[PDB]
Amino acid sequence: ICGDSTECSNLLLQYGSFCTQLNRALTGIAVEQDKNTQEVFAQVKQIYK
Amino acid sequence: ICGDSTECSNLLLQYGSFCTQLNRALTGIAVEQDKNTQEVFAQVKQIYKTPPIKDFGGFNFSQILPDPSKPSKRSFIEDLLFNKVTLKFNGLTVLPPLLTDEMIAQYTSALLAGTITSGWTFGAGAALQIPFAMQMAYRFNGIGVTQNVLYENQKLIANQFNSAIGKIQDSLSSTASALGKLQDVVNQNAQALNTLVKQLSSNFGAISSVLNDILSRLDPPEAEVQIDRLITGRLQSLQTYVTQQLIRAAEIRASANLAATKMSECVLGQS
Amino acid sequence: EAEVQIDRLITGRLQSLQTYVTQQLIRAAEIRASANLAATKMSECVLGQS
Amino acid sequence: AYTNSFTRGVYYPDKVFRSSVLHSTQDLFLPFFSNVTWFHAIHDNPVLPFNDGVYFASTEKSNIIRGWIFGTTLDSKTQSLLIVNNATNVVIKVCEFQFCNDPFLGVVYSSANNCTFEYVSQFKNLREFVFKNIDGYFKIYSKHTPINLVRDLPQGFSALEPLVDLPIGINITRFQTLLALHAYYVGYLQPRTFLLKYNENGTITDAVDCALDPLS
Amino acid sequence: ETKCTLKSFTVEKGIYQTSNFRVQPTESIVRFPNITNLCPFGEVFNATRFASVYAWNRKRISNCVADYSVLYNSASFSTFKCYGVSPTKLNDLCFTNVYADSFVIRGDEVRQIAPGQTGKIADYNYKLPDDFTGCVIAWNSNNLDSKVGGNYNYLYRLFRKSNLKPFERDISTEIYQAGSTPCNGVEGFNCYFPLQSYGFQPTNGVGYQPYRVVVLSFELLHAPATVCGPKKSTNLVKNKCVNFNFNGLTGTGVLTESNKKFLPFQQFGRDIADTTDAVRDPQTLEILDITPCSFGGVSVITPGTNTSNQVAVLYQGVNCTEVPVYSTGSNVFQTRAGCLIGAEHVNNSYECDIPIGAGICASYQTSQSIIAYTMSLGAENSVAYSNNSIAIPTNFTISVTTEILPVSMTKTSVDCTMY
Ligand SMILES: *[C@@H]1O[C@H](CO)[C@@H](O[C@@H]2O[C@H](CO)[C@@H](O[C@@H]3O[C@H](CO)[C@@H](O)[C@H](O)[C@@H]3O)[C@H](O)[C@H]2NC(C)=O)[C@H](O)[C@H]1NC(C)=O
Ligand SMILES: *[C@@H]1O[C@H](CO)[C@@H](O[C@@H]2O[C@H](CO)[C@@H](O)[C@H](O)[C@H]2NC(C)=O)[C@H](O)[C@H]1NC(C)=O
Ligand SMILES: *[C@@H]1O[C@H](CO)[C@@H](O[C@@H]2O[C@H](CO)[C@@H](O)[C@H](O)[C@H]2NC(C)=O)[C@H](O)[C@H]1NC(C)=O
Ligand SMILES: *[C@@H]1O[C@H](CO)[C@@H](O[C@@H]2O[C@H](CO)[C@@H](O)[C@H](O)[C@H]2NC(C)=O)[C@H](O)[C@H]1NC(C)=O
Ligand SMILES: *[C@@H]1O[C@H](CO)[C@@H](O[C@@H]2O[C@H](CO)[C@@H](O)[C@H](O)[C@H]2NC(C)=O)[C@H](O)[C@H]1NC(C)=O
Ligand SMILES: *[C@@H]1O[C@H](CO)[C@@H](O[C@@H]2O[C@H](CO)[C@@H](O)[C@H](O)[C@H]2NC(C)=O)[C@H](O)[C@H]1NC(C)=O
Ligand SMILES: *[C@@H]1O[C@H](CO)[C@@H](O[C@@H]2O[C@H](CO)[C@@H](O)[C@H](O)[C@H]2NC(C)=O)[C@H](O)[C@H]1NC(C)=O
Ligand SMILES: *[C@@H]1O[C@H](CO)[C@@H](O)[C@H](O)[C@H]1NC(C)=O
Ligand SMILES: *[C@@H]1O[C@H](CO)[C@@H](O)[C@H](O)[C@H]1NC(C)=O
Ligand SMILES: *[C@@H]1O[C@H](CO)[C@@H](O)[C@H](O)[C@H]1NC(C)=O
Ligand SMILES: *[C@@H]1O[C@H](CO)[C@@H](O)[C@H](O)[C@H]1NC(C)=O
Repeated sequence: ICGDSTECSNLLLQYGSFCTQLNRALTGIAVEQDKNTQEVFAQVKQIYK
Repeated sequence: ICGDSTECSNLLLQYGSFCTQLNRALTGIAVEQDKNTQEVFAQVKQIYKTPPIKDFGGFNFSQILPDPSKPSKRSFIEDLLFNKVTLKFNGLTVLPPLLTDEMIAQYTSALLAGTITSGWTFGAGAALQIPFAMQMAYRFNGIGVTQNVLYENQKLIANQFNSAIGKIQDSLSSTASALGKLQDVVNQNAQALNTLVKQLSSNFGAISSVLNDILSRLDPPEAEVQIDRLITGRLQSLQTYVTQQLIRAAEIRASANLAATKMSECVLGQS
Repeated sequence: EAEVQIDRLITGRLQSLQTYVTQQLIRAAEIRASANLAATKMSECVLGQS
Repeated sequence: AYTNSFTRGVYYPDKVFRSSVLHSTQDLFLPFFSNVTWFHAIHDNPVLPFNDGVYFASTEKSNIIRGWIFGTTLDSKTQSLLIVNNATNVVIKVCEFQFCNDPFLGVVYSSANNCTFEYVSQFKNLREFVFKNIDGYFKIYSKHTPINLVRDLPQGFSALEPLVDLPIGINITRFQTLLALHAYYVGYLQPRTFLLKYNENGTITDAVDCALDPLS
Repeated sequence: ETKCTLKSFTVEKGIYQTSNFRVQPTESIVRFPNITNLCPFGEVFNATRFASVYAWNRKRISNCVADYSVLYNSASFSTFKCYGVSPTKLNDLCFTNVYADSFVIRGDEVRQIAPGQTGKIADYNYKLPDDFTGCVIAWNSNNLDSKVGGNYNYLYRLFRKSNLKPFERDISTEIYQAGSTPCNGVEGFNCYFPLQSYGFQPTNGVGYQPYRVVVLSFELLHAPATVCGPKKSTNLVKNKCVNFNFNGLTGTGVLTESNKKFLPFQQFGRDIADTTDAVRDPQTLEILDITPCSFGGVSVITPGTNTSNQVAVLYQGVNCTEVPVYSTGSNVFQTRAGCLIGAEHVNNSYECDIPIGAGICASYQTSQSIIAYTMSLGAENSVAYSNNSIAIPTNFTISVTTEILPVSMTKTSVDCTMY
């Protein structure tokens, strides 16, 4: 929403701290996807042939 | 969003009836949590009591059964769990749960005494007494191993059981960080509320974040614009908080339903 | 000035509609979960024995 | 001569009591592990630029380092600040005084042209000071309690508290120390971010920089 | 109120949330720093001697508190005036620096001390610029200056009487070149003698009797202010919902004794989100603690319109020693989740009908009244477990139960341009 600027960056930090929870939610989603895949497939301890 | 100011209410009254929506959603989710706890724990229509004298064929249940010594009548593992995990300013109130802790403890004790003395017969009608060894024989027949095995190896199994329960008690007592999920839930709730109350002191592009001063230093023609900016910013933040709470409530509902299924199936019977 | 007035009205109505849509989505998701549970119950307890 | 400042120069930013809280502050401070221009002025008094407040340290247990001259022209054209010690009375004069080649003072005056304000107030001891001038307010901090973590070098952790504050409202960009007629460090401050851990009684006990290392 | 909030003419059994209450504030307390050193103003307006008009004394007053009320409300001065600001507000004004100009002039010349004025005093003696003037005060000096015998001791810078032509009756010019010599100027052979004298004879007449005039000018916006006026002081009250500014920072709450210990240089403590928690009062130099005034939503427990028309009122999370019919008269019951009025408390226990919180609930079910009791977790029995005893059923029953599940909801489509 700023695109490598200074005035926009100054105006952005005056609106509060929305971006913290935005980034937190996105990172939580990514971690959840990794957990989903690992828990679905990793169900054995050894490797058989 | 007003902080005891008349003209703030005068401006706010023209935005509609959103507050009814917010309060309705919050009351709905609170009632739903109450129903969740009720449906998870209320599974028995009596409260059984274990006999004063205990001889369970050699098994030792002293660390699990409730202790009359503790005034709360909570067992050893309950005390360890409660001591392990550790956790009203401007309109942010917290209501107490309907079911206090002692009632939950009584429910758990009744369930455990019923599943020791009667088996799974109290999950379909009236409790039917049965000696413990002749219940373990049925449970071994349930998995394909003939009952002849149990009666000839009773002492070894009793020692195995006691040693395993001692080891799990020691593991819970010493090793921490095994209770991550509840700690994460508590931390998420506290952090969300804390950031919501932190949001209060942002400028939002107005002149200042203190409303009384901004009124006392100006006149209506532009004080109207400044107050309108502050109001819309605060309302947006509140709406975002409510939506996040709704999502978290849905997730907790799914988890509680799974827990209720597990409690109903793996306790009152055999899976 | 008519443009300013319509701007205010439009932004207000847009916010209201967005809130309504979000609530509808949440309710639909919950109802879908309940429908899946009902389908499981019907398929398992009626066509066989539990 | 140069020296490395281990962890010196942390001060109470404001006048707000706190307890057992980790607080992040964004102000001007002396960065950790910085270069201090150690001087050995025994038998020089160079004039040094101010540049938005300075850290000062000294360890002399006698009456030699007494005054400080502040200004940007050091002439009668514009007012200048004189802050001298007298062992019984601290006199501060912001009036106009003309040029001086090398002052001799200790227990220089040119004139009192356009004089408009004057104020009066009250291992060795490690004198430490921080001088700031911002939005017309002149602030002097201090710490006169010495800590001997190591010898011959200023190591240790301590906090600084305000002593005076003056509404001079003057533009100063240059200063000069004082002696009489016959080993003080220097440091410059930068707009840094710090994380402070308050004690239970409300005293600073730990600080962490935010522009020094990935762990930070 | 329940019918209003629900917007219906009938209500069913249950608990409803109508509105909220908030304890109203009370008298206010205002405080400031303890005491400021008074400047010696009596050495200015009430000195034993003054200066001549051509050498009017100018002095600087700063870095203290100035009380203009005592000199303004006392009718001991002949002429009192102020420009730009009413005198009564000088006790609540702050300025950078104050300049006092004192002299003695005749009675008629007192009207010439104002911006834009003309005359011998204005052009040569006291040149007031055309700008706002702080305050001009004047008082008669016939009691101490002229009566004692000083009828000639004051000189005034009129002009040199050297280089003017007869333009009018009074030969008055602004060409005052000489006058630097302390002997009123030497024109070679005393050709011209400037700096004429005042004839302050007490019996000559009040028209030109000596009058002491002092003019106060204020320095604005050159630097942060150092002098202010006397501020209004009041006492304090405890254990009351009070609004205050308390030496600078506003706040509404209840005061209490505190246990925190401060370092000698703090002013007030906080916890988070700029919420003050402990403050110190400079007059008493004591630390007090702040607690927010109580509030909370109300609720009504009702058995339904059909059965009866009486309800119980529950206040949430308030110690209801002071809540103010259903305000003080009806019976009160303090729970862990607030306190309720209108319903009695019995020691028995039954099944639960209308949940309340903290393990209790209220209904009439086990006479035309609402009773609140502690819910019972169920029945009670003990099974006689013994190591050689079993129980085997002999008869059976078949029971049909019902379960209900929703599977769909209405499909709605909303246009965007139309709405
Ligand atoms: C701080 O530094 C600034 C330099 O940028 C100094 O400001 C300048 O001070 C001179 C003083 O003579 C000002 O000139 C005067 O301006 C007034 C208008 O207010 C005018 O009426 C006078 O005739 C004269 O020209 C000059 O405008 C001013 N410039 C700025 C940009 O402020 C200032 O003196 C320094 N601070 C101190 C305390 O000296
Ligand atoms: C069941 O296990 C508990 C483990 O705490 C036993 O309690 C201990 O028993 C030993 C010997 O009987 C005593 O020396 C300890 O002092 C007991 N613990 C405490 C805290 O007092 C209990 O005896 C076991 N029960 C049976 C029947 O074996
Ligand atoms: C905080 O200050 C107190 C006193 O100013 C320090 O001394 C403590 O005082 C309390 C109250 O009498 C005693 O109970 C403690 O035993 C005292 N402590 C010691 C070490 O003597 C105290 O040390 C300071 N620091 C803390 C963390 O409390
Ligand atoms: C500060 O204000 C107080 C209260 O008006 C003045 O009274 C003194 O208060 C202190 C406590 O803060 C007491 O220890 C003294 O005994 C009080 N003095 C008297 C004479 O009662 C106090 O004088 C004020 N301080 C100054 C410097 O004016
Ligand atoms: C509500 O506040 C009152 C105080 O007005 C509390 O009364 C307490 O009563 C006991 C019994 O004598 C005293 O020892 C306490 O000192 C009182 N409290 C105070 C703060 O003085 C009452 O307990 C409070 N209600 C609840 C539920 O806590
Ligand atoms: C089987 O025997 C047990 C123990 O004798 C019976 O339990 C008692 O039943 C009587 C009948 O009213 C009660 O008064 C006692 O309180 C029961 N004892 C306990 C410890 O609760 C049981 O009733 C017998 N079975 C049947 C079908 O009567
Ligand atoms: C099991 O219970 C049923 C009822 O629940 C008994 O059937 C009843 O028998 C009596 C006596 O013959 C009749 O008067 C009733 O009409 C019967 N009930 C019904 C619904 O038909 C049955 O007798 C019981 N079993 C035994 C072995 O006694
Ligand atoms: C400075 O100190 C000397 C002696 O200590 C004293 O006589 C003198 O008055 C002091 N100066 C001032 C301005 O007080
Ligand atoms: C000095 O103050 C007293 C006190 O009111 C007053 O009566 C008197 O007139 C003053 N002196 C002069 C010369 O005004
Ligand atoms: C009240 O309840 C009775 C019994 O169920 C019913 O007949 C009657 O219609 C009800 N009246 C109202 C107003 O609900
Ligand atoms: C609880 O029982 C005691 C014992 O008699 C009695 O005094 C008390 O009134 C009972 N509680 C209530 C609410 O009546």
